[PDB]
Amino acid sequence: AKCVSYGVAQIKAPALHSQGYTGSNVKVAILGTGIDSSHPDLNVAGGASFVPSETNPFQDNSSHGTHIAGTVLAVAPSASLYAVKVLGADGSGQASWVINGIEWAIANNMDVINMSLGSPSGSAALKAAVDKAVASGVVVVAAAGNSGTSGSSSTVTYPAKYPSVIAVGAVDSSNQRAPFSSVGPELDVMAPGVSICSTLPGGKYGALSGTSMASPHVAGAAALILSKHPNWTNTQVRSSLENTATKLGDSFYYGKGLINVEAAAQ
Amino acid sequence: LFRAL
Ligand code: NA
Ligand code: NA
Repeated sequence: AKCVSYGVAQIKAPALHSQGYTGSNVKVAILGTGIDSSHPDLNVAGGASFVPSETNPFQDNSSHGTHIAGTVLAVAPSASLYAVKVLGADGSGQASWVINGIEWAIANNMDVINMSLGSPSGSAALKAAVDKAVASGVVVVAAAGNSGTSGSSSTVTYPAKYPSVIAVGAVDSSNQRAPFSSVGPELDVMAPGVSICSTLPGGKYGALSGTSMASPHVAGAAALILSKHPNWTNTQVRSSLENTATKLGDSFYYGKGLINVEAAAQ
Repeated sequence: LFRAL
């Protein structure tokens, strides 16, 4: 990755890189606003758009998909990226579009799905789609939400709120929970999500913040893990990440804590 | 709606 970001080191990805593991032969679907395939540092292997007003998945008129894609590659430089456009330029999309993108990912034999997106409500159909993906062997990772806290209530968004999906909250460089990061018993793990520098459309770079930024660290970590252990099931990859996380505090706020890909891939 | 986080 051409923009330096602390998050890669924080999750202990360089340790895998030094072992020789970079996520080769792992197909990662980036479900979001598209990916700018013209960026010189991003190669996109395939994709599809489900946003009727924005028909090209290989451009990104938001910036977030491009950024996220870059973070997956910063963590897993050999991963194969697929651009699955389910949100428009303003970051919004319809439930059905998301589901369409999930279906696409299952049909095209994705290894990992990253969903840096959320709604305060889901649907039985969305639950069925993610549960089908998990039954099919896909590692399914989602941003936990940017709804902060709500007393004792969970503020984790869908689809992260569904049990079959790995729900990823955001910490800063000091492992403190970001003020925006959603909370609740559905949180699984945390990853860097504050001022993360990555690729932007038009050959640019810059920092963004959000649980959107934390999710691709975990998607990239899953790619690293699968490169070292291509026979592990999605269940085993998930267990590896959760069981070896660095505990940070109360699980309502932090889940199992910060992912440690070095430990997870042992 | 779903939204980018
Ligand atoms: Na390119
Ligand atoms: Na979940």
